[PDB]
Amino acid sequence: LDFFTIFSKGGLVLWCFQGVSDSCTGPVNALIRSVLLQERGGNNSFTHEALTLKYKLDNQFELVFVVGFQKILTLTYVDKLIDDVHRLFRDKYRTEIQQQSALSLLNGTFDFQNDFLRLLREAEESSKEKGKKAPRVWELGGCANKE
Amino acid sequence: RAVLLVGLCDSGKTLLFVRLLTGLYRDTQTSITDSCAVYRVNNNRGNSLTLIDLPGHESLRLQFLERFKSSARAIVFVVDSAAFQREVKDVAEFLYQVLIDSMGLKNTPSFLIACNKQDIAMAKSAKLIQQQLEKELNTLRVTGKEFEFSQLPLKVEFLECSAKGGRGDVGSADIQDLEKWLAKIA
Ligand SMILES: Nc1nc2c(ncn2[C@@H]2O[C@H](COP(=O)(O)OP(=O)(O)OP(=O)(O)O)[C@@H](O)[C@H]2O)c(=O)[nH]1
Ligand SMILES: [Mg+2]
Repeated sequence: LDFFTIFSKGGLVLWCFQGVSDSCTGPVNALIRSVLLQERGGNNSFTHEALTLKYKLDNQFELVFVVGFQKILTLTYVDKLIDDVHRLFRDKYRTEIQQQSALSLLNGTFDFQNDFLRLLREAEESSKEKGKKAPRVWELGGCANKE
Repeated sequence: RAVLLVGLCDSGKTLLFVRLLTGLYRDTQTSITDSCAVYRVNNNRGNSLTLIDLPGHESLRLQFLERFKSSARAIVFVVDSAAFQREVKDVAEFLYQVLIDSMGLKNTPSFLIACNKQDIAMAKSAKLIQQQLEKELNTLRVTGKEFEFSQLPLKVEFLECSAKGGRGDVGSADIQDLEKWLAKIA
């Protein structure tokens, strides 16, 4: 993985580890435009210009998970990793996300870096005229019996 | 009661929403839904208001404005000063309908014009931005006098602000007039 973000429907980024590898100038804005207007529905389609991007929605807590890899071919473990990280987020950070108000989300701090790194290590280790013939005889059969 | 934040895309609405509450810088993305939060003023009275931020995308601006203008007590329109000269028309067109939909209310709320991104030297002055807004809106009304906010029967103010402030967010936050205006209208 070379890019990964977890931001809410309110336009606030909760956690990311992009680093010097990638800069989130406008990689997710185009995806947002495609979701809002195009309504892609193409199973994680729409690579923007240089790297493939995939997304996952969470209507229960109004959240979206975005993962960006290079345009080079990548294995299918990315979707499994996304599902696992989403389930871990829902299991652990349920207290903040269940609250509708954004004040609790602002106040809370999430130290998800180590757990996500462990999940990434596990994923990388896994990656490494009907003619009717007949005869000249007749049939023979008997009958049943009853009371 | 309620204060509604409006503006175009990448206008800093989320940053203004978060800085006035937490004061710590947070990475932000495009707003596609609404966000409402309760904020208590720093004065002795400690009045509690609700700040509501709506998406800046054109595809969802009206659908939420026409629904959230029923309980709005004040409105803050954020205008990007750094990139104003290349998008004069769009912000003026948005404000043209904003003014009509606000005047359609029973009670006229207060209006703030926050010229954001004032840290950059490219940012224009608030007075010049107001003059340009009047000049553009006079032509917008045509397409007997030039438009004047004094003639407009609203409590409109023009101020300068910046959320990130470029190099100004390392030690503090350059937001001083907004809180004073909120206290004055509180
Ligand atoms: N230096 C500086 N940059 C700002 C300021 N306000 C907004 N920005 C720019 O805005 C970018 C982030 O987008 P936001 O400010 O959150 O705009 P937004 O909330 O997405 O606005 P919407 O698209 O309507 O949701 C940053 O990369 C900044 O470059 C400011 O006051 N100072
Ligand atoms: Mg926003």
